[PDB]
Amino acid sequence: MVKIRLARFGSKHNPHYRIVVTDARRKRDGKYIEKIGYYDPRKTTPDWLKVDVERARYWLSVGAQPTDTARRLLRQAGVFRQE
Amino acid sequence: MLTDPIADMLTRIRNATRVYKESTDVPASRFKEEILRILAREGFIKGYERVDVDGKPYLRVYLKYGPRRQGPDPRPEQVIHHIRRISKPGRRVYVGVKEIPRVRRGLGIAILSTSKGVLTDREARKLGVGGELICEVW
Amino acid sequence: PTINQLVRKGREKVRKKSKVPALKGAPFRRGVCTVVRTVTPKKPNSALRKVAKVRLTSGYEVTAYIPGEGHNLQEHSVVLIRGGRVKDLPGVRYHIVRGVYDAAGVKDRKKSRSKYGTKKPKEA
Amino acid sequence: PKKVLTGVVVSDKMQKTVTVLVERQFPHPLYGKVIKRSKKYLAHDPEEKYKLGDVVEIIESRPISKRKRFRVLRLVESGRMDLVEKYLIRRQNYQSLSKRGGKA
Amino acid sequence: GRYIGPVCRLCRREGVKLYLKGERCYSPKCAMERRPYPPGQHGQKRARRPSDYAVRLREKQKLRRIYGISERQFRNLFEEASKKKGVTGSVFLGLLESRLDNVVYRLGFAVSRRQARQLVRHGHITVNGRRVDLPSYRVRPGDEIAVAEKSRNLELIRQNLEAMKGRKVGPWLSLDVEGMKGKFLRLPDREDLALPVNEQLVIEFYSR
Amino acid sequence: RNLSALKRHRQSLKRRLRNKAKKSAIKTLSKKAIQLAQEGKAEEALKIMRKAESLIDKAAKGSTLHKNAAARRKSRLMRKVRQLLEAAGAPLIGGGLSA
RNA sequence: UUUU
RNA sequence: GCCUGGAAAGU
RNA sequence: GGCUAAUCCCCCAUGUGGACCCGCCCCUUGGGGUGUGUCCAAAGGGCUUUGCCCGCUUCCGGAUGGGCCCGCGUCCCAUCAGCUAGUUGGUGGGGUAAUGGCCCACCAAGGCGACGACGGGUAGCCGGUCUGAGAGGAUGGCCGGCCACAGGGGCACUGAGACACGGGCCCCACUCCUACGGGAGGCAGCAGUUAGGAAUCUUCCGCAAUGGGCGCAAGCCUGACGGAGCGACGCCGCUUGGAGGAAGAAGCCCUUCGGGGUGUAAACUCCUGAACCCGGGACGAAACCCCCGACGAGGGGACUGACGGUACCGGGGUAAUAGCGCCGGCCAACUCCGUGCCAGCAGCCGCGGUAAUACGGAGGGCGCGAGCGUUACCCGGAUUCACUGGGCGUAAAGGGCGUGUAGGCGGCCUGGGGCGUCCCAUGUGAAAGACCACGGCUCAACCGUGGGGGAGCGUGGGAUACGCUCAGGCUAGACG
Ligand SMILES: [Mg+2]
Ligand SMILES: [Mg+2]
Ligand SMILES: [Mg+2]
Ligand SMILES: [Mg+2]
Ligand SMILES: [Mg+2]
Ligand SMILES: [Mg+2]
Ligand SMILES: [Mg+2]
Ligand SMILES: [Mg+2]
Ligand SMILES: [Mg+2]
Ligand SMILES: [Mg+2]
Ligand SMILES: [Mg+2]
Ligand SMILES: [Mg+2]
Ligand SMILES: [Mg+2]
Ligand SMILES: [Mg+2]
Ligand SMILES: [Mg+2]
Ligand SMILES: [Mg+2]
Ligand SMILES: [Mg+2]
Ligand SMILES: [Mg+2]
Ligand SMILES: [Mg+2]
Ligand SMILES: [Mg+2]
Ligand SMILES: [Mg+2]
Ligand SMILES: [Mg+2]
Ligand SMILES: [Mg+2]
Ligand SMILES: [Mg+2]
Ligand SMILES: [Mg+2]
Ligand SMILES: [Mg+2]
Ligand SMILES: [Mg+2]
Ligand SMILES: [Mg+2]
Ligand SMILES: [Mg+2]
Ligand SMILES: [Mg+2]
Ligand SMILES: [Mg+2]
Ligand SMILES: [Mg+2]
Ligand SMILES: [Mg+2]
Ligand SMILES: [Mg+2]
Ligand SMILES: [Mg+2]
Ligand SMILES: [Mg+2]
Ligand SMILES: [Mg+2]
Ligand SMILES: [Mg+2]
Ligand SMILES: [Mg+2]
Ligand SMILES: [Mg+2]
Ligand SMILES: [Mg+2]
Ligand SMILES: [Mg+2]
Ligand SMILES: [Mg+2]
Ligand SMILES: [Mg+2]
Ligand SMILES: [Mg+2]
Ligand SMILES: [Zn+2]
Repeated sequence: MVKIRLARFGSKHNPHYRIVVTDARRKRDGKYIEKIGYYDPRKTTPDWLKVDVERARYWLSVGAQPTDTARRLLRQAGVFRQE
Repeated sequence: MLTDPIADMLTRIRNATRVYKESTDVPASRFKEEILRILAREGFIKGYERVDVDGKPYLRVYLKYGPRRQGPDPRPEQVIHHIRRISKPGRRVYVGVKEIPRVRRGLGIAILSTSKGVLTDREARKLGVGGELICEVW
Repeated sequence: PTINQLVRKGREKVRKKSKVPALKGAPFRRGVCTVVRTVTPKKPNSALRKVAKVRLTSGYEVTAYIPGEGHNLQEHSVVLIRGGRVKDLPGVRYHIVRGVYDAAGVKDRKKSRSKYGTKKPKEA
Repeated sequence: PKKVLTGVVVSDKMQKTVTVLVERQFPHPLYGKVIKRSKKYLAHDPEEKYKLGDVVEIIESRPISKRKRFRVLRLVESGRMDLVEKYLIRRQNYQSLSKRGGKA
Repeated sequence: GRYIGPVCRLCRREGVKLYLKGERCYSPKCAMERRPYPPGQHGQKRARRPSDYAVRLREKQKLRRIYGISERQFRNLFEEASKKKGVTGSVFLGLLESRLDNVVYRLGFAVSRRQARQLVRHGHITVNGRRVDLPSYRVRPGDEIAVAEKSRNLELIRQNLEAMKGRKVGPWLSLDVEGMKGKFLRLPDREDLALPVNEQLVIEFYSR
Repeated sequence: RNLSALKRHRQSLKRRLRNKAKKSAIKTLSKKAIQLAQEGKAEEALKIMRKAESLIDKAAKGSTLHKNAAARRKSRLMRKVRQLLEAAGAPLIGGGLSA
């Protein structure tokens, strides 16, 4: 079961994730299928959350469940909003 | 047997020029001619023409030099200084346009034979098609 | 050589021979002693230098040289090898580390101190 | 896509198979000179169709046996020993160059 | 701790003037003023023709010995310059000048570089507002370098910044003596400085 | 010690047995199916070839024979049966075969 | 014989 | 110890 | 031995469908469709119980992961030259998810090797990493990919998947219990111990965050991980104070006994004020959940931090670590005394036997600085294995000479093919790293964001000068 989750990339006391599509069984920071965003827990910059959707929507269009945190951020970018 | 004519021709030239000869024959061969053609164009030689000796076809090649210098050794400067063969039999050398060389930071030439024909480097670079290097000359 | 030949045999590389088989290649090797003989210099030198035979931890029995004015090296003391040739005494390729184990560094040494292992003298 | 090679049929003894010598050719990685070099592939010929010394196309294929992963696509040129000969002789050069020496 | 010690002496060892004490190194006492012979016993004795290397080394020191920096820091800056575009030798200087600690001196909020350096590790300075206690900080072009709205009212500062009234300042720089403000305009281009040094040797020195 | 999920082993053997069972059954039949054709008993041979078939697919259902394994078994069997059944005979009850 |  | 520049030998 | 429940096992049914044999059609290795025959399904549980949820069964497909196969590439020795019987191929068979001497019976007598087989040595491979002008050389540690191993060897069961690190069985070596019969074990998981060594850390905190397993969820587990701790082991930032201050204290040193040196250095005056104290005090954490809307979209609310009373903010506030190497030339920095081929130095050339800038000490000087030196190892310099980029008359180096096998090399002209060679397009070349720009931590080291490049390799199309091949022709090479 492929997933859409977050991967650690910052430093000590410094995080930075990648909203990435991988196969559950991989290491967290191991090899993934496709990066599809990044999240900055501390909004250190005027930009802490890009995502893209045409893509997210793709993997969602096929398996790839997302971590709850994944979804959270992943949604904040209206991956689901269809008003 | 004549291992490699081209090498041979460039040599014949390399030689005669040093003794300051006027002409200098060489066994005729289309390609050889094609080479000379450039030399002429690039202004390294007073040109050349087809001839006959013993009854076989040669290429009188009219050499070019500088003017008498002053003081010791009034021998003219060689219009053609350097001039060596690069791709010899058993060690063919091929370059793709992106690899063609800067013969003498500009002042020299390099003769490539290409699928478009024999031609100077910049010429090649122009038509954008490398091939076989034939002889750094300058 | 012709290219063809170069293609056939190529170029022999070069195995660089060591000069300090303290083995394990390690920086230093621990040993113990045997002799504490004196040695005559060669070439145009004359004197008597503090040498030592050593049964190493690497199962070796190499001869190490003792530096500095005077020593305290017993005949059953644990010394420390650090390798260093010695022009005058052919055969002695390793030095001792005056300052560890039973090396008890040189005494009353002001200048080059870290070499000869001696704690800094106080100025009361 | 499925690889394809060309070469002569240096061996025929094996039933339903053929040794196909395939000469490759290229520039030396470091010294330049284009060194020629080769390899022998055992093609699978089901109708003992092809004979000795015929150039053929060799096609990459699902396994027929250990030491046998190719089928004979088709016949390129028919008959022409020499090539075989050069091959047979080299096998001969080997002669006794070990205790006494090869032969000439 | 960059150097720290007999300074108006290095002036002597370099046989020229570097002005390490800011003031005083201006009056009849920078020693170079009568006693230009380097330190030590063998100072007055006749000099021996120097080695190409000798020179190289002396020059690098002179210049690096001015800004009072570590061979370490110094080196990394040059190595950084090497890696960049433009007449490397120059650029080096640029970086060198952008060292805030320098700038605070360039704007004379302090007598010399040393003293300047201290007014920084002590927070008396600022850039765009926020405080900064890193001499090594590299002022970009367009940053404002003032004084602590609190620390402003200091003797040392008033004293110095006051004596800066109607004083001409570097062309790549400018200031407002009024509110202790200031400003970094452009990277002083080679010509702008008058450093008693052939930096084109500092280049040579780092090769061999 | 005691890593409470030894239960898996425990379970393991319990299964091993249920499996071994199903197969042995398939084999003994399969073999049987042959001797009948082999000899010539057509209607009879078919009848068993049939059971065999079933027994197999059956096994295929659980984590036993599973897959094409089931399939092979079948073909390999329906193969020879039809074959040795060739020396006279003719589908007397055309059990599982067709023509 | 040795050594500068 | 003597001599040699100083040694080894010799005394 | 006996009793018993189930989503545990079994039989009969329904057969969308699907499996298998024979025939047929399209395709073309075992792909797709079709007809008769035969064969094969299922599980139930939950509540807001009469419809919703978790779940089961059969088939087609998506996605992710993987097996198998092939071209090319991958160290040293030829003081290793012949190797091979399941060995090479065939037919039938077994076996697997699947091809295959993978394994078997039978038939054939092959298969590989100097382009280096076979044997010996050594070794996880790669992205990369160090070095280098580049070509290269060296290396494969942290991080990421693949491989292999789990005391040594062998084996298989169960499973979608294993021949399975914390599962099983046997043989072995060793440790412990032992009523001597027979048993229990396996840190190359975290930490810790002991040994070996020149040398390598805490029996730490927590699940809060990220990720994972199971569960509807609540939640549980999680030595993965997130943090702290010990080690200047490395990199980066910072302090040991700033301004003044005699034509110049003293002490030590040198002296042409006038003086010269350490030295603006100190003492001392004034300023700032690391440490250290007091107050406040963080992001990282908003989801799962719950309520509103239908458990969707959207909205609302609540809970929850190990690091931490830490970072950071304001206040007060003390002049408060400096050491190590070298000073004959190479190599930047010189004078006195001690000592006399001694004691000793030493990277190389070399210094010391009575004036030593080379030994040891002091003064002074150079270098670098919480570091500095030493040993070891790698690239460099070294065009000193030379492809770029070397040589062989006398320096090391032409084989004692020939004949000729393989191989390398191959004159002039025309045409064909297009292997080499060159050009265009496209695919590939993961991330990290590297390089440029910008951004986040006060700077930096560190990190983030975006960009550009890239050899080689595959596919499609093109060019034909040179090389190759085929075909014709020539006579200047060669031969007669
Ligand atoms: Mg001597
Ligand atoms: Mg010394
Ligand atoms: Mg269980
Ligand atoms: Mg003599
Ligand atoms: Mg002597
Ligand atoms: Mg004497
Ligand atoms: Mg019972
Ligand atoms: Mg069931
Ligand atoms: Mg049924
Ligand atoms: Mg190994
Ligand atoms: Mg080089
Ligand atoms: Mg094992
Ligand atoms: Mg399972
Ligand atoms: Mg199974
Ligand atoms: Mg395994
Ligand atoms: Mg274990
Ligand atoms: Mg452990
Ligand atoms: Mg020990
Ligand atoms: Mg979790
Ligand atoms: Mg950790
Ligand atoms: Mg002062
Ligand atoms: Mg928050
Ligand atoms: Mg929770
Ligand atoms: Mg919501
Ligand atoms: Mg010097
Ligand atoms: Mg003396
Ligand atoms: Mg020295
Ligand atoms: Mg000394
Ligand atoms: Mg530091
Ligand atoms: Mg080299
Ligand atoms: Mg060498
Ligand atoms: Mg060469
Ligand atoms: Mg040479
Ligand atoms: Mg010789
Ligand atoms: Mg000869
Ligand atoms: Mg000879
Ligand atoms: Mg030709
Ligand atoms: Mg040829
Ligand atoms: Mg082509
Ligand atoms: Mg490409
Ligand atoms: Mg990359
Ligand atoms: Mg990047
Ligand atoms: Mg910034
Ligand atoms: Mg054509
Ligand atoms: Mg012809
Ligand atoms: Zn001064």
